[PDB]
Amino acid sequence: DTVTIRTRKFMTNRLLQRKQMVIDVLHPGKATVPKTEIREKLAKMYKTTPDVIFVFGFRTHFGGGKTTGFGMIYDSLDYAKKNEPKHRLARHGLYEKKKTSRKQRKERKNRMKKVRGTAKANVG
Amino acid sequence: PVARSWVCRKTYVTPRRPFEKSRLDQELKLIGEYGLRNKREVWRVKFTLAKIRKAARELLTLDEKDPRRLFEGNALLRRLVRIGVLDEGKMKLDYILGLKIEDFLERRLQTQVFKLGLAKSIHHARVLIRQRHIRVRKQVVNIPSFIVRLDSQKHIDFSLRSPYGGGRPGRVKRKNAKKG
Amino acid sequence: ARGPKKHLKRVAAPKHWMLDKLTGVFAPRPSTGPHKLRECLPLIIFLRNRLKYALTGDEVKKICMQRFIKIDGKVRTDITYPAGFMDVISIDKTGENFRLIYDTKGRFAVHRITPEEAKYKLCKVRKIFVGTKGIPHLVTHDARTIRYPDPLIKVNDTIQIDLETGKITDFIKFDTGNLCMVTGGANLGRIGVITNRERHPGSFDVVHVKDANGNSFATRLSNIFVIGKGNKPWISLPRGKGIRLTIAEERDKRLAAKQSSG
RNA sequence: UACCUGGUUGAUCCUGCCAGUAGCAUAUGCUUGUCUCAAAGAUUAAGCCAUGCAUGUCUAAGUACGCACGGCCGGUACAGUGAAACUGCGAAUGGCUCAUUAAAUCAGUUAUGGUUCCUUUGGUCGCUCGUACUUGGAUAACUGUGGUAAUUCU
RNA sequence: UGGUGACUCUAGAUAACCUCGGGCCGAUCGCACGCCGGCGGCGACGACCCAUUCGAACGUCUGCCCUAUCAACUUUCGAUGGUAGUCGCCGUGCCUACCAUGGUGACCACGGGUGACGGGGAAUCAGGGUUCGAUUCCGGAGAGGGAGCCUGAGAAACGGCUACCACAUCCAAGGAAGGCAGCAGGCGCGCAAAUUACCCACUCCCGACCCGGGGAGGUAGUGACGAAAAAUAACAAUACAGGACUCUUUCGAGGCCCUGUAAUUGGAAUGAGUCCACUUUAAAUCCUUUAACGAGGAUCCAUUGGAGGGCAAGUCUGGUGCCAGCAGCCGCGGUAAUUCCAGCUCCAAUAGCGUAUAU
RNA sequence: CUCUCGGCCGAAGCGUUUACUUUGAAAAAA
Repeated sequence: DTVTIRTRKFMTNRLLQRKQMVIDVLHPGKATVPKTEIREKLAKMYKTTPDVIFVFGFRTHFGGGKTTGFGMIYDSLDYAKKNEPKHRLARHGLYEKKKTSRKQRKERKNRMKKVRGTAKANVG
Repeated sequence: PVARSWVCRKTYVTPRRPFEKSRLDQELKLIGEYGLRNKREVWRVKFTLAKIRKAARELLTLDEKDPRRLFEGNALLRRLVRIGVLDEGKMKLDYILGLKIEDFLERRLQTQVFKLGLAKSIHHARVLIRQRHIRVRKQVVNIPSFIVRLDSQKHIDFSLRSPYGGGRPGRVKRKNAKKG
Repeated sequence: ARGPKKHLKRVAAPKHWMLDKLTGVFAPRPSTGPHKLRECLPLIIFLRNRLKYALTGDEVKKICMQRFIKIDGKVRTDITYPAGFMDVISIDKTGENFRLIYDTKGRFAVHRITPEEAKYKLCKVRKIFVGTKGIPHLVTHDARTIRYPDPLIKVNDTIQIDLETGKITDFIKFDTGNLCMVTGGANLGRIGVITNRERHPGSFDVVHVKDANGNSFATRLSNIFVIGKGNKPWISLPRGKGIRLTIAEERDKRLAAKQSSG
């Protein structure tokens, strides 16, 4: 394996029930490493499953030697679902956001503003 | 209101007299000797040296035991020594006024790449740096105007991924080898 | 403007928060509370910018709403709650106590204290007055009101408050020769022994203070916070003991530390 | 970089201005490969505006007999989720613009011992010598009847 | 009782008042469960009052552009002060009634003008200055123009109301409804300025609130305002030229150096571009990172101004002939025009350069 | 001198005043 994972900064955040760290990925001849295999490498590195690992913000340095990102390893998947941002859970398939747009919601709200009572639910 | 910063600064100054034969000749000599793209590179290095001289002059008007003179002169001299423009022996603010533009021009990455034998000419040095063939320590540097520090001078190598420094022949060589 | 303001621009925020300029347009406007807006550190800045326990304001809220953060012995869920000088921040989940104490640069240091020290705090009494049929009352810089204080306690003294019960357990008078910190002005965060108090009736009294290294400065009386009787503090001090090195000595110390490594 | 040059005369030395010279800021013209920042209906018209959006809000903890979903068929009032509506809070912040405005605004400096202050925080809250194991009437939501061409009308 | 430099302060005592438009002294909600009818733990919410915080308001001292073709102004239409009150949150001609006759001014009052919001600041600048500051931070003001209010702690609020003035929408003609100097967008104006886009992920704000909302804000789109970095080639051989104490002249000591019309010859090297997978990010884009293709007129083509002087660069060729034009200024043009119109060449800056205007 | 002098410590004074000069406070950020 020619791709290396190191964790410079690291702290056990007991307040948010996780460990948080900065991840260096050495990949001299490859593209920026996909988040999933960084997650499995971190899972081997910290003896846990890759479903409680959330990596993000990976920037590859000019030249191509290495990529630096941030990573969280939660105590359980339940703490991960409780504390993680909804988009980072959606990247794992654990969350789905509203399929409506801001425009549709705003105009529906302003339309409901024109009716009084139970008829508000009978709008749109 | 925006979360943006508008701190920006012009890095050169245009000469007062546009068509002056002596200045045109001096600038063209610098351009040709150091492989510069245009007159703005000369004017940029001139502006850098001018600001350094202005700071040194303003420090030389303070008392020799002035805390600010001591602190900021020491910092300025340390900065000039760090990039090799000043020698460690001349750690006085009076020696700043004796510095030339060529002193700063030697410390460009292009000049050092040419002078360390990595390139056949200063123009070859510039095109080598612009084509991601050169690295300082482990960082592939791509900017010809990169001012080499004193302790970065011995770490200018030929890039571990360039065809000249570690393999993977280039587009042309691979295509020609495929052809025959 | 009509009525009160509710926002704080990031660049109009106090500089000792050490907020950068590109994160956003706004700074967390401190809530009203014990300490003034410019003399406080909001809980979000402490838990996110200083301790790095959170990356965003959402995570600061997530921490605070689990009731993990105590300020002066009480759980606070307001992430912009104004925590100020001498305030004790307890995080029992991680088992760490801090006391908000100024640096020699005028910034609130991350100063960790023992759980025994986290039981009390020093408070500079702001005023003494009689009310409620002869009952004496005392008001501190922390804005806590204490009934029946010791008759010897006067304005500008320092009392020790047991956070569990919130009553005075000891006090230092404002006397020449007592250790004090500076809580405002150019000398903010400096610790030294009070040398003399020049009184200006109808104006601001000036207090002269001498460092432990022999450096003498002066502040207004409103900026003086008596710390200990004599030259012995009643609280733990940060790594810098209130001695403000000049920039030359800071440079020398940094260079010596750097050259000792490698 | 503490800098000048051309032009009055047949020629000269001046006064002296015109012109040149460099930046800066708007507009405009020609041209424009890469990449990072980044201003942008101020100037004339604080002129006029189609349309859409820009301020809403619920916790274990004010009021749930909307079957709208939903159970454990009961001296079991109220399981729970919960539209609506009442109540509370916000809407006086933010954003925009520079018309007004010449000790006015504003800046530094002081004062409020001449005032008000939601909220936050701390204190006070059996300190009053004179159906309570909980008092009264309404009104929303909801049901039902309607008016006007027309409204977030009622 | 305590405090202040200073109270007609704070606290105390007495005699009473104690507002129907009447003030405090809890008829509230959740969780956990208990204890030989009683006693309870942890909270949520609410109400005086006093501090505190956030302020607001009103005063102090000093500081503001041009103007004398503005030299006197104000004076119970309160002007300056006094006394008493009214009103106001409070000090006060804030207003009222009596009383006095004051108050400001060449140290520039008063009046007028301002293509005048003030400041932090910006441009330029040897020293000194000059000009600018509508503009993201602070303070003020306004919401078409005035005026008046309701609610509220806080508004004389305008994404609140009431009226008038101007403009204007629907109408079944009876009535009803308006306020983009918010974000986009349109018209108009002009020399002069962008999308009717995406999102609350960030920064923060608001709410009963860990959960909702935010055209604040963030993200993209347009963008040569402006600023930073930085390609448009590099190298070698060949023929040629030049020097190199080359012999006090002709390739018999002239290739361990250097230059160029070289549409000469060669290989190398590349990213502009296209495209793939990551990465980025709410989601994307961009940058970075792989990979694939991608350069020899490397036609993958650099322009904008100029060539008399000032002022860098041709009295070269053709045309025109005081015409057309150039020319900031001096001047050029009337048949050899170094100045016009063109070709060639050159040179100034260069992804930028010219012009107008203000400074 | 210091109308408090006590067997090294403090109630020890803009001592007509101002301008000036040198301090020291206090004075947003950008």
